[PDB]
Amino acid sequence: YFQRPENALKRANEFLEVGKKQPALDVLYDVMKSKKHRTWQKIHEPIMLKYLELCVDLRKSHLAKEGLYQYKNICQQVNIKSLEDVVRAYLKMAEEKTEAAKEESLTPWVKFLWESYRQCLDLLRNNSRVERLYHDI
Repeated sequence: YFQRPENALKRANEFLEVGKKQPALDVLYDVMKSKKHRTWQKIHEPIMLKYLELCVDLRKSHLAKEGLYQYKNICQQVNIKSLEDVVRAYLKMAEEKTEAAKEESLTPWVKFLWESYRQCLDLLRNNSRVERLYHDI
C-alpha cells in the first residue's frame, strides 16, 4: 500500500486538521521507520523529510533523532544520499525556526537547535558518502 504513496502525508494533514498533531507525527514515524522501507524507493525519503519537519514544530527532538537514525539504518541499500538530504532538510527547518523565534522575540529554541545540530553530526559522522554534508553542518 506504499504506492501510490500520497496517502501517508494526506492522512497526516487530515490528522492535523482535527488538531491531533502528535498523532499525525507519530503516524509518519511509523511510515518512514517501517521494515518495508529498504525495498522502497528513495522518494519516500521525501516523505520522511516532511515528517521530520513536523517534528520541528512540535519540538519532538527525541522522536526526530530516532526517526532519522532508524530511517538511515533501513535505507543504506538504495537512495542512500537521501540520508544526507533529510539531514540537510532537518537542519534547514530548525535553522528557520530560530529565525522566526529570534525575529519575533526562546532559550529552549536555542537548545533545541543545538541538540539538532549535535544529532545530525552524530548521524553523519564517519561516512564517506556523507562527508560533504557532515562538513557543511
